[PDB]
Order: sequence, then structure tokens, then C-alpha cells
Amino acid sequence: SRDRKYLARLKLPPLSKCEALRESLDLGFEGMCLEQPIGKRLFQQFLRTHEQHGPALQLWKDIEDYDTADDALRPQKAQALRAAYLEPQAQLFCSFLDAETVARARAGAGDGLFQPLLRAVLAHLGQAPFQEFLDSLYFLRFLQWKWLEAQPMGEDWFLDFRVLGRGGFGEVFACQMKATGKLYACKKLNKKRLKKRKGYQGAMVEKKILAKVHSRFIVSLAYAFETKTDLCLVMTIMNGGDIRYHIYNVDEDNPGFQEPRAIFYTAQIVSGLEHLHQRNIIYRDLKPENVLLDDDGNVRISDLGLAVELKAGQTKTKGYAGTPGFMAPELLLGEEYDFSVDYFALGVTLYEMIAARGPFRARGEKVENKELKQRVLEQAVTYPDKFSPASKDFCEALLQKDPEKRLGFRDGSCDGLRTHPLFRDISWRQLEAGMLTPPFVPDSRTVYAKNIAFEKADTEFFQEFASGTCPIPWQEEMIETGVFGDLNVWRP
Amino acid sequence: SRDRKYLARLKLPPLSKCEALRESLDLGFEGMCLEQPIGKRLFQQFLRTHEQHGPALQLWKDIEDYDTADDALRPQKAQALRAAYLEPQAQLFCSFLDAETVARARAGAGDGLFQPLLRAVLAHLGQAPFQEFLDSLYFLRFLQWKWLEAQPMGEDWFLDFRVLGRGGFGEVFACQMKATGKLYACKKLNKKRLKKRKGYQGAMVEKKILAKVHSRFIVSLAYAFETKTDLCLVMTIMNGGDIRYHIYNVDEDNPGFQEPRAIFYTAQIVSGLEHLHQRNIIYRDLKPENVLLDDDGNVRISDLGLAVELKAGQTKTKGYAGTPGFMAPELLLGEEYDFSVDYFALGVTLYEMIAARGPFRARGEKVENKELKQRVLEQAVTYPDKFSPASKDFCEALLQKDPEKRLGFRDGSCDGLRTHPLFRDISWRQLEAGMLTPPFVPDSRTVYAKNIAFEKADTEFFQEFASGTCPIPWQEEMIETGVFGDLNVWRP
Ligand SMILES: COc1cc2c(cc1Nc1nc(Nc3ccsc3C(N)=O)c3cc[nH]c3n1)N(C(=O)CN(C)C)CCC2(C)C
Ligand SMILES: COc1cc2c(cc1Nc1nc(Nc3ccsc3C(N)=O)c3cc[nH]c3n1)N(C(=O)CN(C)C)CCC2(C)C
Ligand SMILES: [Cl-]
Ligand SMILES: [Cl-]
Ligand SMILES: [Cl-]
Ligand SMILES: [Cl-]
Ligand SMILES: [Cl-]
Ligand SMILES: [Cl-]
Ligand SMILES: [Cl-]
Ligand SMILES: [Cl-]
Ligand SMILES: [Cl-]
Ligand SMILES: [Cl-]
Ligand SMILES: [Cl-]
Ligand SMILES: [Cl-]
Repeated sequence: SRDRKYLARLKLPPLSKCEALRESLDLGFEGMCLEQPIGKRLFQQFLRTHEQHGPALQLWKDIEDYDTADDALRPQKAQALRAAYLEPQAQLFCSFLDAETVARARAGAGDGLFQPLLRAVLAHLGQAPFQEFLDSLYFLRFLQWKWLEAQPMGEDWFLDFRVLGRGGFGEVFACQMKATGKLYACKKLNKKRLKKRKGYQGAMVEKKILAKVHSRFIVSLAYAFETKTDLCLVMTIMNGGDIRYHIYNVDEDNPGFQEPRAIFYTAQIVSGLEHLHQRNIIYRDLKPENVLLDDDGNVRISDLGLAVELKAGQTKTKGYAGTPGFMAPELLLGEEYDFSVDYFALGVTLYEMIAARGPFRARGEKVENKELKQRVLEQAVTYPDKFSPASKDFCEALLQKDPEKRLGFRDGSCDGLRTHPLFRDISWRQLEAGMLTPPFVPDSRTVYAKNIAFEKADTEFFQEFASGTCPIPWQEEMIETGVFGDLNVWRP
Repeated sequence: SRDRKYLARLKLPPLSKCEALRESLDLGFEGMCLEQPIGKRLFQQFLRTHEQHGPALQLWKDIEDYDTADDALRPQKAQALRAAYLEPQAQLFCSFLDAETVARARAGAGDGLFQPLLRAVLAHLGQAPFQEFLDSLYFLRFLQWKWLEAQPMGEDWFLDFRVLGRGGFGEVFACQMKATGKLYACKKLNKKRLKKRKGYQGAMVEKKILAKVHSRFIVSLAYAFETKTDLCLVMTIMNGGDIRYHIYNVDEDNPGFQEPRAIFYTAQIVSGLEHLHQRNIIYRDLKPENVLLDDDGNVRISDLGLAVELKAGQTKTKGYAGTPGFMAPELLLGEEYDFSVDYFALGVTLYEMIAARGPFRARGEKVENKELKQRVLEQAVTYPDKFSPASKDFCEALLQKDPEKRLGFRDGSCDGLRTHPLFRDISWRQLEAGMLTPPFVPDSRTVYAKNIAFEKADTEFFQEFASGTCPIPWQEEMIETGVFGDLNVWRP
């Protein structure tokens, strides 16, 4: 799948070419060695080759391993961890730690056992070991990768191979990054039609939100660029398409998802919504057609074209935006609103997943926006026997017409909502890491995709929009596809 | 055999500690990338990881491989070389080369086919590829190894395990470098006895000569250091001891070497003598007791305590030095002399190897220095039937009493002497590289070794003498013993 010609442009530069990055990059520990996948990998390689750091690195790795392990393996793991690093006879005893820290980590039993230990380990690693890393070859090799990350990688680097859909949103293609073979979805916005529909500012707002979030539960933006005709956003491809299709069109006679599958998607959508709300962004368009499914069985939220970022000291907004059937009463009435709107839409979405109809409209019923609006404002929802008591109760809590009484985001988090009995069987710590096996695994639908004067103000906007490569996704791609391993070899 | 505790002091430094070496080292291409084993290895690793340099490196390696191959394999090698790098369809065609150079290298057939090609390859490598190496991680890793090479590695680093011999020369021990396990011979000079026998200047002259030669046919000096009681020279151990022992004491009834074995040692001693004479050094003590044998079957000259380096514009010297029986007439008469003296001693040594007696004295005969001196000056040598015509003729040529008529060093080399029919079966190019199988392989004799106020002028001399680690031998040891491979790993 890799193409030779583009793979050959991924060459590490001479060191002298990296002297300007060295001045201008943020070189803090958390930002470089914890948050950037290449930074982390290179930091850990430095630790592994410096025997004095062996215990700190192996303890670091063993805590991450513990944090994502199946419930049945945690006793034996927390025993092996303690014996290797914490007990007085431990072969890899971590003597940079406080006696208190070692004490507490040897006691304790519940969730987040070792989270305090981990903070201590990362705190230690950010002092002398990090300073030694900055004076090593490994740090320079990080600057070389960062120089590469910053090079031009525009339309030429992507091969379009299938049309996924066209409409007012632009056109979306399945495409392949030529050097690595990685598959992506590319959304293309026609520059002329965009100017004439005065959509510059909306498009920019969407791109910005996508660039600044980084969640496994939200489609990722990996590249933003321009062509002569289009502005282009290269993002995670979700091979299953939208979940609405799956609710109705897979078992046509008996549509709807089984509860475990519905619950698992809800949990992933809640994780996505929390990520946005913690960054002061309101999504405003949650519905089944904008929740996408991949062929591992996981979902992400997509279509961030109606989303708003709240400004400094802003807790509410106004503005009529959404999809009829999913907009909360407070929005339909023209009031100010906050993150609450997305929780009502969540309620509606879960209802549909289980019932294969919405709470206000029978399957296939045709309702004009006025008749729908008055149903959302006045109609009490009923629940068929198809709903368990926990799914009914969760749904009632989200469908509260008064946002003051609705379940949602409280005290900076969704942790309140995570405690509802609906989610009693979800291991959030494995969900967060992508390590919880989905209750259902679908087939890919990529084969159902069919084959393939501006002013200076227009120019400057396009070029600002075309900000290029996003660091974190690019580092992921390089590691995942094996390119990092191949180009980072010291002696074959 | 490696010891953990000393191995642990071989740690590569932080980069900032190498900034002063970077200013003060000679960083020329020939000196760093061709002559220093670690420099070369790191240069070749840089070439191997930069695909554009692949052809130059593989051609470089294939020429060295050709230069040392058994005679029967050279046709097929020179064919495979031409097809890979030189013909218009060659997969690894070397397009930095001139069309003339490629032409000549495709023609030709004799000895030194590709020597002009090799000069062209190394000339090319010393331009842009070398400049790219200096701007790479590989060059910095070279500075790190050079910093290590310069660290204190005195008496503590060596474990003495056997006494090889004691006398007026000091004491010689078999010893082991603790970090690497490498075995060496260590010669120790007692500081008090040395001062009192006024031997400071002689000892210094010897150390200096050993440090500045680098030949596979001369014992190598690897470390020079002091203790509270001794000055110490750590050098190649030669496990067989001196060849005099082997002439007489292995087949006691029928002593002497077979001609092929004698010829092979002579060829190696000539290679050693040429190395000295090309550096304007006269050995002055060649004899069987100072030619040492190792258990691969190869010999080196040792005991450089009488050697002289001629000064600028000096072609002759005077001074009565040597061993009775091996000193040339011109020296015995008190005349000026040059490199010719060592060729007479060669004559004597070869005579003894074949006859198991000297040319002037029967086996076991006792002759006072006066009666011997007059025999060397007046007696015509005779040759038993034991001598082939070629060995007789070579011996006659070296035993000429008139140094003007003696075979020797002419026009900067021994190439004249190399053409004598005696050496018709020696492949000099494999001999020079250590790649000619010896006609005889002996057993090691290490088990016959038995177990274990100064002025400020004295102080300054000892510390000048104790110059520490010699770069080239140290880099060899690191590579040979596997330490280089182990510490130079980038990702285990
Ligand atoms: C192999 O992948 C697919 C195949 C299909 C779809 C979507 C995808 N995948 C996909 N589709 C995307 N968006 C998309 C596809 C059709 S319209 C559309 C959009 N308006 O964003 C995105 C945006 C980020 N990542 C994406 N991944 N389709 C849909 O999900 C249609 N719904 C959005 C309404 C079109 C149907 C097929 C099977 C081709
Ligand atoms: C396992 O190694 C040996 C063992 C023995 C000898 C020499 C060596 N090896 C040796 N011997 C060396 N020198 C040496 C050993 C005894 S005296 C002496 C010297 N005066 O330099 C050197 C100097 C550089 N490298 C050396 N290697 N011996 C001799 O070669 C004695 N002749 C020089 C006269 C002593 C005998 C044994 C077997 C112990
Ligand atoms: Cl690692
Ligand atoms: Cl390093
Ligand atoms: Cl299902
Ligand atoms: Cl509805
Ligand atoms: Cl209804
Ligand atoms: Cl959990
Ligand atoms: Cl190599
Ligand atoms: Cl490099
Ligand atoms: Cl023999
Ligand atoms: Cl004699
Ligand atoms: Cl005689
Ligand atoms: Cl030859």
C-alpha cells in the first residue's frame, strides 16, 4: 500500500536545519514527552538505554498496563508491581520515591490505586531524567522529526479512491496518504460556492474546533490544505458510516440495537461530549446520522459544523441551530442555553437506538417542523417494554424539558452521569483507552462507496485555513503505519 | 570474563561535556573516518542509513573484500563487482564516478585492479557525504566515544594474573582489562631502580616509539600509566612467547623450522621492519628472542628498548648497541650506520630459524664477545643442505658484510626485497591484512606463566610518561570485545 516516491520525501534533515525549531518550539516536559507520541517514544527509548532509569520506566509502563487490564487480572498485577518496585527486597526498587508514597502504594485497593504513585513517577521523570534527555541524541532526533512534521504535505500526498457523499456540506471522499498507506476521509469545500454562500467564517470555526480537540470519541483532523478549487480537511475515516443506517437497515424487520450495544455507544458519545464541554464547546448537532461507526465497533461524533466555542466568562449562548426532533425546549423557545442542549439530544439519540423511532414521532411518520416543535415542547414521552428500567430512567433524566432539572455536565465533568446504573457494566478506564471490547462488531461499508478572480482577502483566508499538518495525528500515523520504526533505525 | 563494576564506568556522556573536544580534536576525513576504527564504523553506519550513499558504501566494502580474497575467488569477485556498480545496467551504479574511472575499472586484470577506483570512492566520500556526516547524529556519537576514550583508566582497571618474566628490563605480567575482559601483557618499570640506573630518557624514547607505530607486525601499546611504585606499558600479549624457544625446544631432536614456516615469519618481520624504516626508526635488536608468537600463528617484533628515531635530515647514526652475533660489521667497526643493520640481523635470524644454529657459531658453542666479533667481521658463512637455493640466496644477500652491497630498504620501501623468489608463494595483500593462514599453528604457553623522596622533576617525568590511553588500540579493543556494540545500541 505504501508508495515509494512519497515515502522517499520523508527524510530526516541535517541537524543544522533544526536550529530555528529549537528556539521556537514549546519544550516543556508534559507537552513534549507525555502528550506527543514521538516525543514520548523517544523519551522512553532514552530511559531504556540508561540503566539508572530502568526502574522508573518499567514502573511507568506497568502502571499503564495495570490501568487498562481486565478486572480479573488486577490483583495479580498489583501484586507483581509491588514486588518489583516497592517492597524492600525489590530487584527494581524505585528509590527516588518518598517512604510515604511507597507506603500508600503498598496499601490501598480500589479504583485509582497507583494514580498517586504515577504522579510521583512523572514528577520525578520531569526533573533530572528530562534534563538528561535534553542533553542526549534522543532529543535531537525529536527535533528532526518535528522538522519533518512541518514540511509541505498538500493534495499531492493523497490519493482519492471513493466518493462517500456529496451535498450542502461539500464532498467527502475516502483517500489514502501515499507515503504511509493510511486511509482517511477527506472533506472538500468548493472555494467559489463557499465564497458565494458567505460561508468563510463558519468553515473556519469548524476547522478550529476540530484542530483543538483530541479525543478518541471525536473524528480527528490530521491535515488541512487547499487546492486550486477546494479547501480540504483530512480526518479519521469511520468505515461503517453513520449509526442511523445500522439502527434501521441491517435487521429491517426488527430494527433497533440490543441494550448492551446501545449502552456502549452512549458511553462513548458521553466521553466525546465531556471532552467538548470541558473545553467550553457546545456541539449542537448530536443525532444518529452524525455518530459514525468503525469496523472495530467503536463510534465517534462527527459534523462539528454547528458547534460553538464559548468565549471568556461565557456560560450561555443564543442562536437557533440544530435538527428538528433533537433541539431542546429552551433552544426552541429562543432562550439562552448551554451544554444542556447536547444532553437532551443524547436522550433522543439513545431512545432511537433502542426503539427504532424517536420519542415524539412514530417510525416513518411525516411531521412538519411546527407540529414537531410543539410535540417537543408539550408531549410527555412514553417508553415501550423494549426499554429496561435503567434505560427508561436514564432517558427520562436527559429528556427533562427544564434544563435545570436535566442530567448533564456538573462540576467540570460527566462523572455524575457515569454513576447511573445504566453504565454499571462499563469499565470507564478501559473505554477511555480504547481497550474495552465492543459488544458488537460490524462489517466495513467502504465497498459501497462509488469510484473516482479571487480577491487578496479570499487568498489570505484560504491560506490561513490551510494550516497544514496537525502534530499529534501525524505522529500517530507515523508510528501506527511503521514509518517511524523504519526511519528511526540506527544500525541495520 | 567482563567485570560489572568497571563495565559500568563506560558510560557515554551528555552532549554538553563534548563541546571542548569538538574544538580541540583533529577532525579531518582521513584521520577520523578512515584511520580510527570507531570513526570508520560510525561513518559507515551513517552511509548505510542514507540510501543515496548505499552504492558508495557497498562498493567500498566490496573492494576491501576483493583486496583480501583467496586468489581463486578474485575472477568471480571482480565480475560481480563490475556488474553491481560499474556496468550501464548496474542496479547500484556509482554515478559520482568519472566515465574514464568507470572505463579503466571495467578493463584491467593484474594486482591492484580497483586501487584507482578505491581512491576515487574515498575521494568522493571525503566531500559531500563527509560534510553530511558532520551534521548528523553519528558524528556526535563519535565525539561521545572520544570523550570516553580520554577518561582515566589506570592500574585499577587491570587485573594481573601471571608473571611472564623478570630481569633488567623490569617485570612483565599477563593482565586482563577488567571492563572488557581483553588480555594484555603489562611491563612494569620500578621507579626507584629506574631513577638510580639513570634510565629516564631511554624509557621515554621506547614508549614514544611504541605509541607512534601502528602495525600488526609490532607489539601495540594500548595504555601507559603510573602506580606509586612503577611505570606501566600495557601492550599486545603474544601467547606463544619468543620464537627462539620454538626453534629449539619443541622438536628437541630435530630442531629448526620447516622453510614455509620460516618464510612466513620472515615476511611478517620484513613488514614490521618496513613500518619502522618508513618512519625513520632503526630497530637495532632483531633476533629470535625478541620475535614473539601468538596462538593464531602470527609473529610480531618486540623489545624496542634499543631503537632510535633519526632526526630531521638524519640518514645515519652511531652508537654501539645490539646483541653479539646479530650486529653488523659496520656497527662492530664503530662506523656510522642506517637501516642496514636490521637487514643483517634479519639474515642471522632466518639462518637460525632454518639451521637451529647461528651462521658464526655451532649449536651450544661458547664464544666470548671478542672471538664472535672477529668471526662476524672475517668469516665467510656456509650453508648446510638443509637450505633451499632461494633461502641460501636470500641469506647471502642480507649477510653481505658491506652494507652498500646488502639487500634492504631502497626508495622508501621493501618492495625490492618482496620480489625475491623466496617469497614467491606469499600473498602480501592478504599478509598485510592478517588474512593469510599460517603454515603452522602452535599452542598457547600462558599456563607456563606462574601466579601473582622523589623530586618534582621525577614527578613531572612520570606524569609525562603516563600519557594514558592510546586511541587506536582502545577503539579496537572496544569493538573486538563487543563493548562498542553493547553501548552503542539505540533501541533494545
Ligand atoms: C467508508 O466510510 C464511509 C462510508 C459511507 C458513509 C460514511 C463513511 N465514512 C465517513 N464519512 C464521513 N462523512 C460523510 C460521508 C457521507 S456524507 C458525510 C458527511 N456529510 O460528513 C466522515 C467524516 C469524518 N470521517 C468520516 N467517515 N456514509 C455515511 O455515513 C452517510 N451518512 C453520513 C449519512 C455514506 C455511506 C457509505 C457506506 C459510503
Ligand atoms: C603468555 O605469554 C607469554 C608467555 C611466556 C613468555 C612470553 C609471553 N608473552 C609476552 N611476553 C612479553 N615479554 C616478555 C616475557 C618474558 S620476558 C619479556 C620481555 N622482556 O619483554 C611481551 C611484550 C609484549 N607482549 C608480550 N607477550 N616468555 C617469553 O617469551 C620469554 N622470552 C621473551 C625470553 C616467558 C615464557 C612464557 C611461556 C611464560
Ligand atoms: Cl522503550
Ligand atoms: Cl545520547
Ligand atoms: Cl444489536
Ligand atoms: Cl422524535
Ligand atoms: Cl408520538
Ligand atoms: Cl472504571
Ligand atoms: Cl554498515
Ligand atoms: Cl542523523
Ligand atoms: Cl616447523
Ligand atoms: Cl652466530
Ligand atoms: Cl662456525
Ligand atoms: Cl600480493
